[PDB]
Amino acid sequence: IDRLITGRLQSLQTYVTQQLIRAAEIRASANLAATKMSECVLGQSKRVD
Amino acid sequence: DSTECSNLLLQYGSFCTQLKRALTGIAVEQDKNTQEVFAQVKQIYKTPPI
Amino acid sequence: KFNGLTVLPPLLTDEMIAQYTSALLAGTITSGWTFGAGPALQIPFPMQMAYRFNGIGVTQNVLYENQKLIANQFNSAIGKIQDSLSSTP
Amino acid sequence: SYTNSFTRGVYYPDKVFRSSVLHSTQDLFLPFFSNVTWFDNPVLPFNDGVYFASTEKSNIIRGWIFGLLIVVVIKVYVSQKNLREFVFKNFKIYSKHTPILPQGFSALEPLVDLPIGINITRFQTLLAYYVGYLQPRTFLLKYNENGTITDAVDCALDPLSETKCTLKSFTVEKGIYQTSNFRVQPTESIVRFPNITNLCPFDEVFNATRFASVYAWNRKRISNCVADYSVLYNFAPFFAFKCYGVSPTKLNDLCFTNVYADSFVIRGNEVSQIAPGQTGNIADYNYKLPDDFTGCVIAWNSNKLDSKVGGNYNYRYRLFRKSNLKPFERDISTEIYQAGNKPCNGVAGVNCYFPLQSYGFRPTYGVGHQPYRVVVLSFELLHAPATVCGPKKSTNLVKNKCVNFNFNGLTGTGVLTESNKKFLPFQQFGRDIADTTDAVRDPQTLEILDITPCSFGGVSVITPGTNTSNQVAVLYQGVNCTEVPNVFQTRAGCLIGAEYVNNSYECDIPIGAGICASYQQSIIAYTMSLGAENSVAYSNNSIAIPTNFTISVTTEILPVSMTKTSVDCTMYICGDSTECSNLLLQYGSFCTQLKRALTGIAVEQDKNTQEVFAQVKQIYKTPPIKYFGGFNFSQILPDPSKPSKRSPIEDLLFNKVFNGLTVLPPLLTDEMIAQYTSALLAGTITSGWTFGAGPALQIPFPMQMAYRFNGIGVTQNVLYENQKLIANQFNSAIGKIQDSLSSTPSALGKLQDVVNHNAQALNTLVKQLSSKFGAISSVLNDILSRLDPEAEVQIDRLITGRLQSLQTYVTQQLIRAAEIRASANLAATKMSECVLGQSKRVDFCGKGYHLMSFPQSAPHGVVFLHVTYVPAQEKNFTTAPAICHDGKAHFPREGVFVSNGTHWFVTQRNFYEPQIITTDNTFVSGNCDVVIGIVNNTV
Amino acid sequence: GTGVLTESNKKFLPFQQFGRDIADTTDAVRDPQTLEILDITPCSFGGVS
Amino acid sequence: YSKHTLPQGFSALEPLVDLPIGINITRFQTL
Ligand SMILES: *[C@@H]1O[C@H](CO)[C@@H](O)[C@H](O)[C@H]1NC(C)=O
Repeated sequence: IDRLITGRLQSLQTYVTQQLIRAAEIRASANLAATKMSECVLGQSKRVD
Repeated sequence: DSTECSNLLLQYGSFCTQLKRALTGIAVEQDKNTQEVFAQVKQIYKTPPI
Repeated sequence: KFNGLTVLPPLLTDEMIAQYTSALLAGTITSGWTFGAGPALQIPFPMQMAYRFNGIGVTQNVLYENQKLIANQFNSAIGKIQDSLSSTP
Repeated sequence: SYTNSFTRGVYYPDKVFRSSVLHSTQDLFLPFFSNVTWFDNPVLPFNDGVYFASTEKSNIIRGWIFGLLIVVVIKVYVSQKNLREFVFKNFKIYSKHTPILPQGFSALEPLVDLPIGINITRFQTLLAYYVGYLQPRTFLLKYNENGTITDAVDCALDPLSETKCTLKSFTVEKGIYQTSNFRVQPTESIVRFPNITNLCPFDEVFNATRFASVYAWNRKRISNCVADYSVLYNFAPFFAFKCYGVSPTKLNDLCFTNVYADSFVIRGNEVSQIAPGQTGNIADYNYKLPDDFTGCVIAWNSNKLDSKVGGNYNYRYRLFRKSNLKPFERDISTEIYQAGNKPCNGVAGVNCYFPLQSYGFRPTYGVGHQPYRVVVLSFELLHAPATVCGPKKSTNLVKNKCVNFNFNGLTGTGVLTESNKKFLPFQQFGRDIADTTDAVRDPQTLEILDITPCSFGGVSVITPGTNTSNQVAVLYQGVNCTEVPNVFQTRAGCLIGAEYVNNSYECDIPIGAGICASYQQSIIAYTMSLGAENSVAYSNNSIAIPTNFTISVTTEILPVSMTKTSVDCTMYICGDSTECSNLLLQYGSFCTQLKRALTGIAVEQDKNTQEVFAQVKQIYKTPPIKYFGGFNFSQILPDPSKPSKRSPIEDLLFNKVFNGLTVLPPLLTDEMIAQYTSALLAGTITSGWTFGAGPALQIPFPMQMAYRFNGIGVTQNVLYENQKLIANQFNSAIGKIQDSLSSTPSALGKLQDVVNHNAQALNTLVKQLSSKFGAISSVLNDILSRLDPEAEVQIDRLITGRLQSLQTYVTQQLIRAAEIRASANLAATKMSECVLGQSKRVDFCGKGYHLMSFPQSAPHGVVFLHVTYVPAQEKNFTTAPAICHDGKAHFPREGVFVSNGTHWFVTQRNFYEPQIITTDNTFVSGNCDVVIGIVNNTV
Repeated sequence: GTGVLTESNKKFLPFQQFGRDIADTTDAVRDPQTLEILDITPCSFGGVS
Repeated sequence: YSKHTLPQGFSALEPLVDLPIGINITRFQTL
């Protein structure tokens, strides 16, 4: 039974670790959409591209 | 569906709590992420009838 | 649903996420840059645009003098967006 | 009678002196607020432990008799207003005596402990007395400085009590917490097997008009058939029924590949001979069973059915055989036997004999000589799949209720329900994507029934705050309200304890799916309000221009660094043990890589700190006389008496925020981080944008602003014309920030979060040391002491678990450092584009039009005070895009045409400064006809 | 254990033989002969650069 | 397994019968 638990606990840790890395990519895009909402939607940007 | 497995699992202890706190933080951020993108408005404005 | 795996619902409903976009879209049409830096102050939309041309180096004479053409090129451009997406790239 | 025990029955759990700590112990304790019989001395039970107590004034109760006797002796071993409380667990005798069941907390000191060595189940008091029963519970216990258990919380008594144990505190802040999980429990157990009988033909062998004679004992092979052995057992009149191979009741559930039913008729005396390893005439020459034979032998009298008055002479037995017969072997030969020489032919004689002499059967013959037909079932197993496998009776299917279900070999627990799926005739079970059984066909009725998971989910407790109230509301996430055992249903789940209110407000504790909760004397739930509606007066010709404004100081806290930690993996994984260190070296690479990753995190923390603060080149200083146009920076500039140059706002921010494991100090001291801030502040005050772009030039502060006004589209005249109003609006705004950050919100939440996250991670790391990981014990010394080669394997188990604990820590710190690098990267961009220049990025450096910003050093980050210009006091006017004079459009070089009803004026956009229209402010470009909205005026 | 024994200001209750800090590490022992609390502190360890 | 319908078509064969012979067979013949 312990062997199954060690594998299952590792699989949950790999999922949680991967979701934290994926959450950081979405946090960066949410942060750019928040900057784009303020400087494109709420004002005209002079930044290029 | 196994009480026998559950008794053995408690020996690790911190593993289940750490996973739930980590997943709970991801969940709260997902809500903060959508309130920074779209709650940039203090009041709900409406377009005119014509 | 699953072996312990649940999907917790988003706090902001798709209708609430869609009235935020509508207010963001009506403060912009009615006032302009104004609703983000203080109380939202009204200006006619052809006028908000004349200020946005003045702010990219072109001058105000160009929008009033080409208002219908800029408005029609603008309307036609908005139409293709749905068609390109519906056709699907 | 019955009484309620109020927080009574707590005892010191062990002899450890723990000081000023809240420690959670899982042990047998009296459930808080339980039932306590009251008194009179009947004998009572001792199921586990008893909280006997005896309120008394005259010492009338003098002993407890347990079966041990205590009266002063404790024999079984002999030893040396009232409220005598005595917990007993088997036989520790924790006890306390207090002068006054009363409502108070009195932990029981373990005054007496005894090595009795016996089992006690009952007891009596030798003579008010109250008896309560101890039950396994988890309790969080609060020790004071003197090591005494002042207070405790039971984690099953209430939803709040579980929340307090989860947070390991006696105080809970307002919010939704996931205390535990909810599971519906199976109501019953259903076993089902196929309806088809597949009846074996035992009927045609056990009873038939005629039976086989012993010499040709008949054998019938029985297979591919279910059989009910108990049908033979129920009558129970058999002379024998002895089952040598296995128990008679046990036969039905067993599976055997083939059962061989051999039937013969033998006289009563010889029924005993047909047994494994039995020797006699009919068990030697004819049918013989081996020592290893497995089967059940059944026999019954038959004087009427078989015997006849004339004399039945049609059964015949083998009385002379030359050679003994091997087990389960039959010989049908009539070959004359003849022990002896003189060749006897096929014709019998002096020693030659028919080897098949005759049984004579008659009715008058006494029991033991009358015919007793017998069967010798011989169940057997072969490597091929067994067929002869009797089925269980089965139980009626229960539908729509969670049940434990076993069908044709498939075991699962679920709610059985009707299914519209049509399985192909061969198909039995159905399986969804992810390989889970999701359908089944009942073996007896051949109909498709779905299998659905029993309700399960999360229990989250909505608390207004222990300080505000002890009332709580519970959300069962993803459960229909019908299955939970006022009550409301949301897409989040079923909410109990909160009543829905139609009126809408701002969110307090988010519940989910659009619905929030709060505390009114009660707890109300509602649809969150995104905000108050505000239709703008959109129109073809109408403008709004701001006639006055506000100077607003706003505060943003951005983290810039995290704690530099260093771990000695040998001290953490092993620690003062020579043998463990050798085993750790076997992997070798892990320790250096863990140390290298942690060194990289630490060096980055210094770069993160010096990319934000070290933006100035020389240490700028402020002038002796601080008159800056009336602007008062005393709140921002350094004060010498304070804990360094720490300013008064910096002083408030600073006040408001092992074993293997170290902390390395930051290279830049808090005093240097304050000197860097002072130089960044000193140049901005007496130079402006200049210090960042080259040599730091000088302009007076009233003249640095008026050039920060020009950036936001406001003419210079506004600051020079209205200097003192702006200076006081600025001084008051700076004054409120000390008060607003003073305690109004969790301002320094972002910086305190970083301290909290790091501490919780180190605490998990130290606690993970306690986990066994499946070895005999966590302590290395004990594993080494208990075992001799055997110990090395168990130590290896701990090293693997502890290395995984350290590996998880470094991986999490690398992910945490990435967020601090991103915060340090934005903090560095805010220093350059705000402190060292004025940003035109919208809502980058303050909400409003940026005028300036000031850096303040908080403990592990920076706080920026962003001065911004907010327009105010709007008035509405009429706007025409161009004013037509002399047939020429006259748009204005900078300004918006506006009208006070009759007169027409050009105005600055963000301030109402009306001016008459003349060619200097107006540019002519075109003809009157093309423009739409042109008005007629003189310029 | 290996450690440094020092005089203690802690007042152990009469039945309490040992003391533990947060993290459950023995921090104090009441000496058996004189019934007086003697603290335990680990000997010096640190990084060398 | 068997089916009744060489054509270029796909027809999976349902399990007609399973026999508990328990003996190895390495040769086939037809009548
Ligand atoms: C024969 O045996 C079967 C099984 O015990 C029993 O049910 C049945 O009644 C018997 N029939 C006769 C004719 O003895």
